[PDB]
Amino acid sequence: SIPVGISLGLLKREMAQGLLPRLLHGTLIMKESNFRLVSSEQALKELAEHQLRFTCRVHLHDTRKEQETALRVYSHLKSVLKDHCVQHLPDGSVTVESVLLQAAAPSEDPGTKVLLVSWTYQDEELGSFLTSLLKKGLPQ
Amino acid sequence: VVQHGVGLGEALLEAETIEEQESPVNCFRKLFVCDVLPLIINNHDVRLPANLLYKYLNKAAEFYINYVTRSTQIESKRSSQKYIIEGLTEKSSQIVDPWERLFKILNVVGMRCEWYGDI
Amino acid sequence: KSAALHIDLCKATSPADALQYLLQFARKPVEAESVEGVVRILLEHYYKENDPSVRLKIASLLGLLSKTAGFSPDCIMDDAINILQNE
Repeated sequence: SIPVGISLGLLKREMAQGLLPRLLHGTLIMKESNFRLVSSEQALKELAEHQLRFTCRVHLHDTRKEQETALRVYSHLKSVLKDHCVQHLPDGSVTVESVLLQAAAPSEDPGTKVLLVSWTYQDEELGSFLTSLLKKGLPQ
Repeated sequence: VVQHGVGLGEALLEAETIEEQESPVNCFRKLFVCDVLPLIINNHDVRLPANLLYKYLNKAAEFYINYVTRSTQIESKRSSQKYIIEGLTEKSSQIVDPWERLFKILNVVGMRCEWYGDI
Repeated sequence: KSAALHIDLCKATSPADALQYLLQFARKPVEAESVEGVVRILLEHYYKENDPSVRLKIASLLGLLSKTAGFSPDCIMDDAINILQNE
């Protein structure tokens, strides 16, 4: 077994999540004759820390309006996810785990509607699988 | 509410006066405002004039101000806050996601007229 | 004579001497009306004070008062669940 240390805040959050499915990330730095794990927020103290985030675009073609479709998507997701979502955001946005879903207008084209979604790799695989499942079949 | 028109504001003022609590920082006023907003949110076909929209916006702003902070008068993740209710247990105020209620009210308003970071 | 207890508690310094005064008050016996008064005084000082150990001692004294046979603990139960929600 490899002995390493864990930041107290990360362990507290992990225990709180476990008490009341979610998996914990891991980020470690090789140290002098030892290894230590550190959270993403705490790792920024090493400064530099230039953060880069991917934001993939999901394109859909439908004549229905935005806000009502967003409400329908929220209802469908909260039904599928077995009520794992018990939080909301003020600007009509619903978030699951660590992925943000918000309504954004396109750049210049009025004839096409495009939204922006950002996620990490662990969230990227789940998001890709869920989008493929949605594209497989829906009451459309 | 649609038939009454501008009478909703007068009814709310009369209810507040009857309650013997002029200040709207009480949790009861915020709960009543949220309940009034959900009724309008449920029916998206109820068009209202400019005065009604302005009154609704003012009521929503007052409710949000009350919910953000309340007076201390006495006589896997989630979001919530804390406050002191007027003569009742704090757990009695069963209100979930006031910001979502404001978002739904804005959505209903937009639906009537067909309408770095994330926001 | 609840006034004597109230003024003695007020004159007592919050960090250290308050603990000793509360202990001394706890060891001596109490009466039903005296319990009914000192519980509200304890709750008010519990709201006022924010130290961990002092609040722990106030909770312990609340437990000791609750075990009193002759007392009618009804409103203090409500205040206890309220502070439980706030603790």
